[PDB]
Amino acid sequence: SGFRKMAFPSGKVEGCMVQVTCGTTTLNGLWLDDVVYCPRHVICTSEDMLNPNYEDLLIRKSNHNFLVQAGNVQLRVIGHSMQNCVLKLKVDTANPKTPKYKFVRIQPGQTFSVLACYNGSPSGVYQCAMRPNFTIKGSFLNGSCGSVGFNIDYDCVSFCYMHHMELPTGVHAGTDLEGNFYGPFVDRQTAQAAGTDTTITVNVLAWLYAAVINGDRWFLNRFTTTLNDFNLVAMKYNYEPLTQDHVDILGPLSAQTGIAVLDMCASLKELLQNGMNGRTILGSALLEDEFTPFDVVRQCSGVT
Amino acid sequence: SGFRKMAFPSGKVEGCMVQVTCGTTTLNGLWLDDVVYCPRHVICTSEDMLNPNYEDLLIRKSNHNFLVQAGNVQLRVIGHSMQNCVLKLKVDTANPKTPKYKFVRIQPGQTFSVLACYNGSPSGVYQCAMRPNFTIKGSFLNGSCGSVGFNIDYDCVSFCYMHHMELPTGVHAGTDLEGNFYGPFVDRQTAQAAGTDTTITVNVLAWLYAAVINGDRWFLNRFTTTLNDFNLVAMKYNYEPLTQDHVDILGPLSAQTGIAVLDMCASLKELLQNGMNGRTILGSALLEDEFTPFDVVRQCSGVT
Repeated sequence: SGFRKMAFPSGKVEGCMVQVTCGTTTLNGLWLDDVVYCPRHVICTSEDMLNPNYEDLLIRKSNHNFLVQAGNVQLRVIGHSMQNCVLKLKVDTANPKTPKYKFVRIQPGQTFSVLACYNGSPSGVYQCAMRPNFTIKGSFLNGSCGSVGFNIDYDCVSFCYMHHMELPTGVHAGTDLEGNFYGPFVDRQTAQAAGTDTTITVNVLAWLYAAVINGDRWFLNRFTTTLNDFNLVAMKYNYEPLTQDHVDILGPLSAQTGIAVLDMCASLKELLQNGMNGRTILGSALLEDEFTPFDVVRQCSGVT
Repeated sequence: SGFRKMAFPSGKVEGCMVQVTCGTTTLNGLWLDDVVYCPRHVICTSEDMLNPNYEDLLIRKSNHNFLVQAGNVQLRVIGHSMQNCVLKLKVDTANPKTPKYKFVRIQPGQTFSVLACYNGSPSGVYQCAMRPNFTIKGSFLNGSCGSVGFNIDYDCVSFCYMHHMELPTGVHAGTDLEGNFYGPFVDRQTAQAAGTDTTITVNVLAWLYAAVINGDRWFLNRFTTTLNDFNLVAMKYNYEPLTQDHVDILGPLSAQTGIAVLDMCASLKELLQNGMNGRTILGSALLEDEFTPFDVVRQCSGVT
């Protein structure tokens, strides 16, 4: 029993973190096989970030300008290239701690763990979600760029995020491991505003199923709804429209608890319309949306 | 910017997790040097847990009855002993992945990370706190016993908790690594009820300082209070009495933000008396108490 915001064990990713310095800028790199991946803005000064021409700035850099250090040991850079917004630094040594891995580009609504690092050293791990506006709400200070987001399936790490910037509103933006930003964000210090931070409806429903499994059931009611009626309420409250695909994804949780998906939607509709009246669900006073249906099944069954 | 519930990187602890089986019971063990630590209730059946005589049950066990497996490799047990509620299984091989470590017994109010495991395999990591009633609010299913709680200071892991049981109310109880339970709990399936789950006042204040540092300041007001006046309100709301020691511990956060501790107490007093009026602080709709002042400084400064 119990339900917590859980991150994946970070060991496999800790073994991949290195420090990358170019000139006066130091950030984190990810060392997989004989390649180190890092944000291309490691080649920028704070001044360059205002309007950087990355191809032009990169012409002034040679392999020996990229200082890569794994713990106390220096890595030899034998090649460098820019792929979208990431630099790939080829080193002469394969990381002996390279886990089985994949690079995946996640969809909004999906969760992942972040290993926040500074100077190539891990500081902490936390679980977050790709928001529908393509930002993440992380905890990143100066020096955290290059920290990565990932999911694990038994022994394979799927890297999905690399941290690049903080918007003036305190939210975070980054790329996948191919260097493509999530959403419309760019690696330039400009007016970049985030869109509506809508609530991930399917994740809130999954978390309500987790609450029922773990004993919190006060919000269950005598009502039902339809997908279209629920979506009229979802629109009003800036929740993502629920689709038949979301209903199908919630099938296993519905089967386990015996609560039909649309009945849980009616519970959620009442919670949106009436609030929680000073009560809590799984220790929260708001509707939590950063647990996917897969996260709920995984945590409730103890997948290793 | 940003403030998240962050756990320590779990790699150093992942390298210590093993599976321990005795008869039909399988749980987790912690392998440090040539000793494996695990809950003594690994020697019990579900029936034995009702009224176990551990010394008597242990007489029927020999070294070869304790099956210890680290990944796919079996460990040879050359001795066993019971220390309070933990068993220490001496093995013939020192764990090559033994980090620098200490065993510490934490005080209520202190936080730690838990690496939840099943069959000696890590499933997830999350941050929690020793509650004032000596329970923890974790996420533990059957098979999670022997999962540990820890803190890290640079390269030294301080182990503080080992999971042993779940009370009928869904909260968790366990021991330090010397086998002494936190609080009055016992390793017997009996009516064990938890006391009042009071709120850790000093941690709520530290989290309000984190909120100010990270931009959330709507709750700051024109008022001040005294330790005695604040404590009249703390008593009414089941909050721990604030002491001069707590005020002194908050000194660095007070110096950083320029907000006197007693002024923050007056903000907290207003929040307790009037609620949050549908507003949030650091993405929470309730007053968070599982970040210590040290956690706030650590996260806000990026300690690795």
